[PDB]
Amino acid sequence: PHMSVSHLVKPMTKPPSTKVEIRNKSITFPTTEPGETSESCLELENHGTTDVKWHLSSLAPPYVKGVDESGDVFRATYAAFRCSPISGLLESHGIQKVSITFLPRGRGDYAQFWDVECHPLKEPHMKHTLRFQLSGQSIEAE
Ligand SMILES: [Cl-]
Repeated sequence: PHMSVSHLVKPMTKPPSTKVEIRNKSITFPTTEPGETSESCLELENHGTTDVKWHLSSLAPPYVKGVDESGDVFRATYAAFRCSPISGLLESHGIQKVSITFLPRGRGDYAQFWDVECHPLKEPHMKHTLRFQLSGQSIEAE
């Protein structure tokens, strides 16, 4: 019987280029009328000491269920969600609000995956990715 002298291997460390945070990876808009808009926001926060270049992009078009009685999920042919701004430079210790709108065109339950891509301005190779998801349903008022 003896004390262990072993350790878990640790081949990688998270560098300072990963110090950019979003607080919620999911927003669910309230139930929104077709053709009306609903509004929410997320924030990017740069906890590092460098200026960070960032850009948001959707990973695929919105996917929508409950459009008809088929039991199929469809892809929307339009941008049901919009983010503003979609790119920028975020200074050290800065917080950027991203305003997000949901503008359905018809009954359905909508969602979409997005990511934020960022890196320190001076080190474009030191990339960091943040996933978020958007969702909301559209029901007509009776
Ligand atoms: Cl997807």
